[PDB]
Amino acid sequence: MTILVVTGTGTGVGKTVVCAALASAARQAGIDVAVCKPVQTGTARGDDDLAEVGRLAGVTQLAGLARYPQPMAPAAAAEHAGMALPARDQIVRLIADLDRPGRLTLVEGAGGLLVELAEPGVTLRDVAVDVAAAALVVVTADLGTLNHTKLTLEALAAQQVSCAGLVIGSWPDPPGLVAASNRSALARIAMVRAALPAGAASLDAGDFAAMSAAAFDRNWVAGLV
Amino acid sequence: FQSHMTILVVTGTGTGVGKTVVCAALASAARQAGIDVAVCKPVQTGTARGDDDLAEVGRLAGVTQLAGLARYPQPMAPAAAAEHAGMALPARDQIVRLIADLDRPGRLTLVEGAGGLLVELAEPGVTLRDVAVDVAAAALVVVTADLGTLNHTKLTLEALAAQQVSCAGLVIGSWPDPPGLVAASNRSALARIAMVRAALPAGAASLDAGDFAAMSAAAFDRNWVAGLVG
Repeated sequence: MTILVVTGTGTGVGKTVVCAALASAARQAGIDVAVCKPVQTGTARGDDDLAEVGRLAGVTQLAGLARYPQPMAPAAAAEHAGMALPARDQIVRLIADLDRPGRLTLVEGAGGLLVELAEPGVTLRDVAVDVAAAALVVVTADLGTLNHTKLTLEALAAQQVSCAGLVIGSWPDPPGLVAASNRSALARIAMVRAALPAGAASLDAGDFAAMSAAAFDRNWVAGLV
Repeated sequence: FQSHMTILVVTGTGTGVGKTVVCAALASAARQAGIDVAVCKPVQTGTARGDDDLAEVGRLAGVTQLAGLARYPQPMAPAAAAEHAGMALPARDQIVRLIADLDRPGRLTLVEGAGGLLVELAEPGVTLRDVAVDVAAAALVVVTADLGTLNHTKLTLEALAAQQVSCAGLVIGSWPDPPGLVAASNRSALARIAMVRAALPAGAASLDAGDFAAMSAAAFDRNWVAGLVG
């Protein structure tokens, strides 16, 4: 199976744009791509990560199971809604069914590696275990990232889910002393697959695809599948 | 009677969750309960930008027993700040010695970290978690009520448990008035994974010596504070 979960060390690290960027680089390397966002939150304020991926990367196989108005973690959103999260089997089977030869399937999380994604108490980490996915970790270059990154890497190793690398979701211009130091330090604890230029989220599709093709190592991307 | 001190390491789930004001608030509450409090800060970065958590704690809580060790000018991770200055990180032993020298019967010693549990504090790869194991400390974790808090807190709690460092509980470092939906929901969720010791009023850091003292006494359960040292 060729499945990556995509998970972020915090809110607003640029998780969705990383999914779009990897999706774009993979499509340009001639690889078929599906993206799954089992649970979407914050729809009241207009959130729809699957649409963002479609627009930015041209991905057409875009799968989801539930959408909640509240900008809360899934469990909290569902609780406020009075409506349970999806079942564990729903998520795992959805993903397993997307999986095809020559196809890269990306699973975008909601709320972090360790929060409940499905009933009862099932996390993105658990889903990763069930479908033998490695995890691509989206990080900032800001103060605090080394701690969050190490914490996440420990949590992944705790259940023997492979780390497929880090992506810095937003690389500042100009970087600065902290970002520059963090990027070297991040590279000492794991492979940095890409650092997406700040503001990439605003690009048109064509500019986005050019950025994405440049951001990732093409041998790495092709090797995934 | 406890013939040695109680040690708590005070760690945050991320940057700027209010660890220092929490140390001061606990210190102030414990002092008002008749407990002698020391506060220790093994590694202080950002000194060239005026950062001094020990000085801040003394200001806020009137704590006199303030123990420092390494100070680095640049406001970055210890390892980077030390390298920038052509300085070394301290050794594990130096940190453990700084703490152990504070031992008095029935003292409460608060060991304030530098920027998250797994931040490297000593070479090679020695963290606040390691120090906590060395001195048999429990860990008090400082959290936000903001979106992202549940993952951060769970990551921190898991890492504590991995090396058998007990969680002394959670402190919400800044609690808004009034709480929005998200903050209120997050507080309920946080209380389900661990004991929430306090939620300090937003703006606590700017309170008077007198007002901060009153805030601190009201913020913690007096039974919990009183039980910390036997």
